[PDB]
Amino acid sequence: PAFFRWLTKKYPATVVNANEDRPVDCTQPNPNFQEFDNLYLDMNGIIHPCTHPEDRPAPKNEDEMFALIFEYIDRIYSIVRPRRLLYMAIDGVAPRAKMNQQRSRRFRASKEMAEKEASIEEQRNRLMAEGIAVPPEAHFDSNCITPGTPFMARLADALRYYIHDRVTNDASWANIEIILSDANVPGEGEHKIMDYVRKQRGNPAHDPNTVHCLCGADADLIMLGIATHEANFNIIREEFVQREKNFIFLRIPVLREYLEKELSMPNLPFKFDVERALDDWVFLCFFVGNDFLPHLPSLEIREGAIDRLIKLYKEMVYQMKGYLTKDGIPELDRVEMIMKGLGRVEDEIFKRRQQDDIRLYESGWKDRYYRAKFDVGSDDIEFRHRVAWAYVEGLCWVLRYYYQGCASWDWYFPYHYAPFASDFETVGEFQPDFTRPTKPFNPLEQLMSVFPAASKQHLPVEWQKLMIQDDSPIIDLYPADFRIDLNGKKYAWQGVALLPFVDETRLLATLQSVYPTLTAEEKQRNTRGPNRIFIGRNHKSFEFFQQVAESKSDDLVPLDPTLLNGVSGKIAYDSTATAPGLPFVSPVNHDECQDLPTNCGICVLYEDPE
Amino acid sequence: RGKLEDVEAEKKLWESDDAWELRKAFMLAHYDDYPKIQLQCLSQLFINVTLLGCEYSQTLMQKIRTMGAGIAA
Repeated sequence: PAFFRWLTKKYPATVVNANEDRPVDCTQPNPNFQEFDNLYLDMNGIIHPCTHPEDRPAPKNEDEMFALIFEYIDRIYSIVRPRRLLYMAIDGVAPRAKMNQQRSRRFRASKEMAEKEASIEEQRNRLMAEGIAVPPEAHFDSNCITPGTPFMARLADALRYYIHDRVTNDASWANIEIILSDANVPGEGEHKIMDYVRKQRGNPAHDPNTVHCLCGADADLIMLGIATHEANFNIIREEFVQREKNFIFLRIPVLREYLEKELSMPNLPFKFDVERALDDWVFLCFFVGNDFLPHLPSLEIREGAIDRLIKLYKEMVYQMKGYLTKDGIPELDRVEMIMKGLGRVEDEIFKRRQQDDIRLYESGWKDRYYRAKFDVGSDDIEFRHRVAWAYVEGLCWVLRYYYQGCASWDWYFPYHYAPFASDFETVGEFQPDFTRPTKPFNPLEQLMSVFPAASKQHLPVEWQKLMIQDDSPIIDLYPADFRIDLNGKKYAWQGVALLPFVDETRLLATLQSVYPTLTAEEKQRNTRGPNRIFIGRNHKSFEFFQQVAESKSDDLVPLDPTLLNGVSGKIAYDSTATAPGLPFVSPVNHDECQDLPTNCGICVLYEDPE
Repeated sequence: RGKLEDVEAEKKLWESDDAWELRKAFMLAHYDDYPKIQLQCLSQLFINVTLLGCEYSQTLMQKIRTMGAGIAA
């Protein structure tokens, strides 16, 4: 909770406890500090706990897991009581930048699942030689929580039944809209949510006072909330340390006021824009840490790296006469200005970090590091600039991801270690170039570039062969084991996984010979799919949807935002939707998931406003 | 075209200069024995084992030991 414990301690008022009912009637006024209009769920954060909880005993079968997810959504919903919109965002295929970090995670997990059972087998055999009896394939692979797998496809169907059941049977759902963004819609859940808010904000019908609440534990969600620029934005998450399950709201509006005082500067050379200084603060946070680059060795959140950048940033400001970023594009001469400044103090940070192999704290540290981690030395500083320039390109990509939507589905940082701030000289001459057109991978291709061979069940049978047999021309992409560099850090999960980068071109080349063996179901999982929006029979836009649903036509119809509190977009007929008035048989075999005798919810395809 | 220019086009800009020479020499030692894509695979397999420390099948290790033998001469 590195970033949170920092934020919570520094700005304690941004945290407010949730009141919760411990038979709940959600139509009643919300007992929390305010009422909420929109609830966004980053689904991946609910699925992982509900399918392989590491603290409880795991659920028996998939039906029990789907029921828990239903129960958990019900729980968040009854707390937040969104009066307008409920948005459920599942991870689709991610940009390349994320895929390398997703690959590292699935490869690492399969290693642990194997080390789990190697120790289980070690305990058993230890007991059997001591003199204690012991008890005697049907395990859950957390990697199956990835776009393209059978499981993800089955979760999407359970969520459809869920949405119809609650919108028909739950009285509080009677007048809300529900959007579902499943794993065939490319993009991480959080960025789908980010983009939904952004495209709404950009339409005149949008209610600028909608009360937003986003559910998820990632720290990025704090910056997402700032970058939406939405007035009343909030996060709900579980308490970090608690005796029972307790939820708290992070109140972005409160953080704004705190940051508004933190980031005020006297004698500014160009007009003070509070909205634009927050944007620079967001960029500075991603500088210290983000999903797509390794963290510079001189910036650790526990060492007050954010406080340090602010002081450094405030200093820059009285020098180049403008803000650090404009609309998501960092000014690279100003980046270099902060990097030269952080570089003058890198040596002190290491020596200060020392009082607590590679010797960052004693002289000559930079050259050992570039020899140790990259195997280059002193002579080659063209290389040091090459990683540094590759690194700033990354930061451009990140800030652009949040503020304007993905800039490149193909870009990635091609190194296992980060440079030092002193290497970012000359970075000002770099000009980022994200104009090459890129499209996301197909789900199965990303499986191939993100799975280890241990998770080959989830692939078409002819594709599994490509992951394991020695004659396979991509067998090199699926090592049985790999070494993890601890990198000074304590635990193996803080270290670097030394896995080969995927040869995108050679992968797609190999897959050409096996693409025609896909089944219909496999071809289906491998298709870019749409978003869906649901309303109940009482919703004031129900008849509107019903016309579009009955048209059986594929033209995208612009919504009447008057019937939706300003939600804009386009909808169209969903041939797979279950119509109002028909039964909806439950795909989840559980006491809590009864068949629906008559579905009263209508489901159409949804498209964010262009 | 040529065998030297073919191998040189396999370099990736992020590849260290020392790490490229090891890949270059493996591709050059076996160029005339495997089609383009298989050399790529085998060459990457070689430097994944010697440089990154990855482990592969019992069988592939004995193949990459043999192929890799001597490519620090």
